[PDB]
Amino acid sequence: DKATIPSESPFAAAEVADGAIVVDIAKMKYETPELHVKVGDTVTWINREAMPHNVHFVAGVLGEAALKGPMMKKEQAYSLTFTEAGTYDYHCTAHPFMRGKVVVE
Ligand SMILES: [Cu+2]
Repeated sequence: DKATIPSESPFAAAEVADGAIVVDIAKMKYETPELHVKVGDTVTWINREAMPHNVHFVAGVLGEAALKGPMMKKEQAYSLTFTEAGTYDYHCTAHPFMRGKVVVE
């Protein structure tokens, strides 16, 4: 794949790793909608709202399969470790008007 998943389900905001690149989800938006990282970086999304949110990459973007991330409740987090350069678009499954991208370079 182009990313590995440290944890298939969400974990507490306080448990975010040292060195992770954090994207907040607040005000019904990915607060960094275009994030630039390097190969081997871990990106961690943190849901700051009552409404659940995820990140969803369609098939062919992070790998053969779609990556439909788990729904994060308020103050939960979810990480992806990017292992290959590219441009990776995502949305929220529940709220597809929420769009973001990670650029790995
Ligand atoms: Cu959402």
